[PDB]
Amino acid sequence: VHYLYVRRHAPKIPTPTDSRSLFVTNVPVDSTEAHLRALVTSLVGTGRFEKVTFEDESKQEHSLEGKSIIDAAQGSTAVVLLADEKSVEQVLKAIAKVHKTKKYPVWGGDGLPDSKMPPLGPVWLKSHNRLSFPDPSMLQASVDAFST
Amino acid sequence: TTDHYLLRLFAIAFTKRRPNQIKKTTYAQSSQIRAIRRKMVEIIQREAASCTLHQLVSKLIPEVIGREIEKATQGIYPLQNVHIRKVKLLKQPKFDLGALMALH
Amino acid sequence: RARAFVLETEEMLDSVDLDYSEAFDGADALLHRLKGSIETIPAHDAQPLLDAAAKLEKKHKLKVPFPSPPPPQNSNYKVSFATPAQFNVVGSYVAKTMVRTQSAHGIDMIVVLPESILQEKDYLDLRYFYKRAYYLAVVAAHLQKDLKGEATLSYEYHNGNSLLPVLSVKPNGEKDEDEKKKKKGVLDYRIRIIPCAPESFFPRQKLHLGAGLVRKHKEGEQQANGQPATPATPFYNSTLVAESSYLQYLKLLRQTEKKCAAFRNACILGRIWLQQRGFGSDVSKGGFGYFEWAVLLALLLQGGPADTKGAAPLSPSLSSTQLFKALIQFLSVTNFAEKPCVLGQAKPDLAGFIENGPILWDSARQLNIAFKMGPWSADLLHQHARWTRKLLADGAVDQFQPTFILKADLPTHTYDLVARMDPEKVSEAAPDKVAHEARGRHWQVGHKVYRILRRALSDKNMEGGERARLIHLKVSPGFSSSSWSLNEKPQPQKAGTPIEIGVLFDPLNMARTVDRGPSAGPSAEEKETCEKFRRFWGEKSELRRFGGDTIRETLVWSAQTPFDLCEEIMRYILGLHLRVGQLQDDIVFYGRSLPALLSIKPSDTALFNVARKTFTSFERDLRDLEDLPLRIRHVNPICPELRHSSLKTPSFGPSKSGPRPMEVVISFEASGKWPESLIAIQRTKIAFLLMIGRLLERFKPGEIRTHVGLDDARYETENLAFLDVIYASGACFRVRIQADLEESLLERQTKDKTTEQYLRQRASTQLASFRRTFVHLPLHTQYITTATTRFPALSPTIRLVKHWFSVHKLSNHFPPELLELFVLHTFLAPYPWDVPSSPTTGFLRTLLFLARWDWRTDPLIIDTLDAWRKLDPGMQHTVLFVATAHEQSGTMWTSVDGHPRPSKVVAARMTALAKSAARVIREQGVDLDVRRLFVPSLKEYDVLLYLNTKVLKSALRTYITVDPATEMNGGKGQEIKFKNLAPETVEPPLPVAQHPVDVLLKQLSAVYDSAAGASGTGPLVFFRSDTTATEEGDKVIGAVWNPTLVKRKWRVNLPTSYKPV
Repeated sequence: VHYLYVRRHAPKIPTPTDSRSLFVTNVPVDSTEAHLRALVTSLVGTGRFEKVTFEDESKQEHSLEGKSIIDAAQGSTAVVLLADEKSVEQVLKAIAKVHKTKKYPVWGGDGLPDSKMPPLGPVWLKSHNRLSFPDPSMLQASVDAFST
Repeated sequence: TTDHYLLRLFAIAFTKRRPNQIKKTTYAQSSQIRAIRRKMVEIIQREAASCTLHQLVSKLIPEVIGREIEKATQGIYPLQNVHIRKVKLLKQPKFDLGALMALH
Repeated sequence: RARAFVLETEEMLDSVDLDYSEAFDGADALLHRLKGSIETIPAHDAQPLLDAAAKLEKKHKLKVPFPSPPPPQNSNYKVSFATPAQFNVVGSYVAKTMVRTQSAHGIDMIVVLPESILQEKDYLDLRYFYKRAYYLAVVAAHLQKDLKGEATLSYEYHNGNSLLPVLSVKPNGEKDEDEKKKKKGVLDYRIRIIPCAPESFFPRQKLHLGAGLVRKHKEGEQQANGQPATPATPFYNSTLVAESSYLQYLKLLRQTEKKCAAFRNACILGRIWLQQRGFGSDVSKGGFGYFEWAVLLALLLQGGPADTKGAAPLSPSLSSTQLFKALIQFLSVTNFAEKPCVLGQAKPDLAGFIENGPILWDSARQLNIAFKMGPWSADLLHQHARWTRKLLADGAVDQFQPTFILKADLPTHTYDLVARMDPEKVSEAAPDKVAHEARGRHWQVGHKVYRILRRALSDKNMEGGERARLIHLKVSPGFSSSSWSLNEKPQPQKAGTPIEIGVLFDPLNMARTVDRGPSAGPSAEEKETCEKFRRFWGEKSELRRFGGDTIRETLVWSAQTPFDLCEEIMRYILGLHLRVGQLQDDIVFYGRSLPALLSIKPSDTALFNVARKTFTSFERDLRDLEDLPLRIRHVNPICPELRHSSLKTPSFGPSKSGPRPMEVVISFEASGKWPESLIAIQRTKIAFLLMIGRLLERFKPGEIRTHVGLDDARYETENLAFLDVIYASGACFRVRIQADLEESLLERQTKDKTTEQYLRQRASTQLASFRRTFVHLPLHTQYITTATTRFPALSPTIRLVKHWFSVHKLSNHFPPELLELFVLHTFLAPYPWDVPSSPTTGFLRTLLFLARWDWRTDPLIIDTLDAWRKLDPGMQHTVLFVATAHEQSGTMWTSVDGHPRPSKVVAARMTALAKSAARVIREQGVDLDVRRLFVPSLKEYDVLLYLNTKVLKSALRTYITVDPATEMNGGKGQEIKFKNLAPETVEPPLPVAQHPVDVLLKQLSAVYDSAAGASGTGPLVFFRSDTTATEEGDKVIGAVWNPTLVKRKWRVNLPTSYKPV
């Protein structure tokens, strides 16, 4: 069973772009926005979800550090961005309910089973095609737009 | 050079005659001449002590060195043309047939 | 150097010194009592051979007739036993130059016989020697009679010499002050009783080398203008004369030890030298022992130069270091190791240098010291003295702990020869006749095989250049016993004579396919028809014309993978001229990853033609001639395919392979239009690379395919994009652009963001990562190519150690520059071994140096610190500290890759497996059980995941171009081809070809480690898991949790998969 550590980010929001947020440590493997919207939809009585920010993943298997931890030009923790104060308070109530369900009177088996996305051979070698031959169309367009 | 080849480079440079001038003699003062030769020695040494002999002759074929000498000396006195008139390899210390067949 | 050598020799003698209580009274008290006993031994009358037999048949004591024993039809004299005339001491006891030896030493007791007993003809026909045998028979018989059976006695030879039988006393127990003295093990472990001759009894002019002193044949032995018809017997003459002049040489040594102050410690250093060389005064190791070193010291003190000048660094007032280093130099060059075999000779006082005749001479005694000095051990001493002169001439590194080890006589190609010499008329192709029986002292077959291996392994160029496929040779009679019991007359043996062949090779001549001959004229020459050629070779000799416009009767060898032309010549020449006696050396190390080409396995051709020649034409010249906005300046491939260090040599085609994407750095000329931000810098780099690709894809070389792709090994920079280009020979290359402002831009990045306080080490890390992969690998490949040309076995040795790290799952955490710098240490600083001409030799020296390399106090600085060591006393960050004049801080290849290093990681696994492989090659030997040394153990791993991937049969090996897994038929031939492997889509199915374990393990190994760390087969540098997808391996992910995880408090900078308590 994978365990999620969920706190509110509200006591530390000075910046406008990060309001109505959940600060979540020990996020599951390959955790994306589709699995998080499936999470808040599997939650009963929960509204809508926008985007996972700060997803520069740092757990599933070995490393020195992440990928873009530093900004070279100039702690695997998720930042969950809700839609409204109603949506964030209802997902808070629902995840408090899920936290309390470890001693639920039916049994502790009512939790959601974390279904991972298995990294396939073709998508692994699509990352290889990203290593070797990206699309020259997008490469030329990006380099011209950054060179102009 | 890098391959322990000791070599002498003799470069020759003729003074530019500037367009829109009336004075017939384009003489440079001896201080300008010594400064220009100093810059020439600097440029040749800086672009001949960084590379190997194959890179040196790949530089010697299209005459990059005289071009860079003109480009860096035209500020002290313009030069009509800068050639490398002699290149003498004095001592070869090695017999590396590996590098020789690598060339060939 | 001088004061350091003096103080460390002082500490060595303080360690190896002796105790005066062990001397007096153990040795002196039992010397006094054995002296009294040999004085009370009573005399015996004149007896013939029949009376000697009738005396010694009923006794448990028996005589010792050396081959051959005298028959009563030849023995005309009669033998007796008088009182012992003289009792004296020879060896190093009375000189007191002995030191603490752990194994054994024996002080030589000398019983000089009287003079009236022998007749003036006794020097001929073995007469005096059999008289000496009967004398020692009576001496030791009455010795046991008076010793009543309390001590241990045994028969031995003096230094293995077959014609001098001696007695050896060994104490059986020990007490405080009694006659039992076991506990002292140097001067009291054994006492050697030896019968000897008086001074100047027999004619020393007859005891010259040039005469044969046994008379076997008499017809045809005359009318030959002097005496060349009688075969001269240098060994037996030298035995008679050395027995007769042992005492005068004790006097000579005594006077030289009196004259020179540091003479004793000079012999001390030389005895340490010979014991570490393995050399000694024994006849089975060249005879260069303690007495030979001391007499060389004596003659070199009393002269040695050509004009009889007293040699300059050997005045008798000098020190031990000067005397030892001067004997090193004079044994290294002048007339003392191999010149006294080929070119030069020595003479006694006043000593001089004379350039003719092989002798180490003493004219006052008519004696050759070098009678046990064969040419093989002689040239062995020559290379050891020359190399050690080079060392003791060097003035940089401390060099006392390097004392030589005998790889030249015990290499990996130590050939076991099991041959039986019975009966000799059928079981040997060479006849053992009475002339050779006189001449050679039972090392006759050893001498014959020495000469046959030399003349089988000798080459000869047309221009007078004498090179051979060997440099040094050694024939060892394995399991030779020097001691036999009292009850048997010779040394009995029934297991035969196993011969160990040990060779130090010429590396540039070890693989030359032609075996050259002489120039064949209109008539065949004496050398053409001699025992070096046509008659010695038989069917193998054939006329071959070379490109040098000269015909020659040569021989041609065929290039094969798992063995050598040395193996072929050795098996053929031994099975031909000695006998059918079997040869075996089956050490399997050439059976590594075998490429796919024509005439497998290729020489240095798949490294030149496949990468280097294809990159010259067409890549280098096209990208040099092509026109740009900014002209090209510099193109440097950094690759192991340049510097001869890829695990698999590159063949045509294999985009599937690890080392095939070939990294090339490219520098432009100086310009300022490049911007001041990393993103604008690297995208303008991609723009220049884009116009490069545009010209290459427009030009007539448009069949060459090109593409641009990102990079991930340099962290936190999402804009490194290189030009991966595929030539029509399938030759794939990575093209990157380097300017001058990137090192300073990363300097800026290391300088800024000081307020956060926790980014400086990763900023230094990315800075020195750029430093390793943009200029230091260019200089690295330049220097390592220039060294790999002069060092030929460095290429298979780096192949071997990379394959060992690949089967032990280590070369992902360890970069290849360290591997090549380790083999570069063991080839370019090879002390105290030789430069390995053999790949298995280089590999075993790598494994031994890593089993002994205590990484705490000793860093590895090679010839191609006190701050990092005080900053890390526990070495959690770096295990190996390898420096060069190339890179001086020792940090460009360990700290920047940043290996996790407690006592339970990959690096500790490296050193522990090194100790394990060394221990098992010690206690099991060299056999087919090296599959232990090349199969991982997979012990001490927490979680092990067994990975096999979605591939068909024969994959990936036939497309990495390697051929294990015989399910692919025809691996010996060119059944596989790659012009169909050049794909139609650079999109899938071209990236389909890659194997999941590599980049699964890579992105794996780029997300966690703050919890755990694994080893596997994937990101092993320049390595795909092909040969480890066989019986030689698996795919594994073996992960161990970090020692900083047992339990911890909750905190946001945790990262780990954790559960609450």
